[PDB]
Amino acid sequence: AALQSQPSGINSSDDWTQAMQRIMALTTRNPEAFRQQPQANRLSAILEAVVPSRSNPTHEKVLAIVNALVENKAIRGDEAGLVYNALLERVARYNSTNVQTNLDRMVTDVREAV
Amino acid sequence: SAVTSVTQKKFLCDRVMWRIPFSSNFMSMGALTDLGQNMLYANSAHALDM
Repeated sequence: AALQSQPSGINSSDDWTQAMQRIMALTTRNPEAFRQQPQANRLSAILEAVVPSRSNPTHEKVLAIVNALVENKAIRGDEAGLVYNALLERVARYNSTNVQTNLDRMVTDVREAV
Repeated sequence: SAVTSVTQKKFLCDRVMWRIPFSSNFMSMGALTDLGQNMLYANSAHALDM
């Protein structure tokens, strides 16, 4: 569910940790490959690597509950997009500090109930 | 001395409303029908025209 809600690169400042490595020039894909890019690819790998601007992990962590509910057969496989909606308007329209906390208790509990 | 004839046929129905149920097999078998549970997991809006 991290192959369905996490990207493979930068486009919102996700993967900030591995973008800080780039501007330290100690990367294992050669540090001499980062000094050979346009002035637009090093001016967005240094602005997304000094100031984080992370996305909400809610998409990932409601997609890890509903991808562990179809490996139980609790709901059909045609309801894996229709209960994605229903848990993004049940935890979102009644959101609080404690609702967010207890969303992360279904990342490990429901995962291992499989 | 019977004359040539044509046939008229009708029916009446009184004290009973016509009914069309919202089921796939057109018969009840629970108050909450099988097609009333297709917008009972995430709302969907449509126009109805009769």
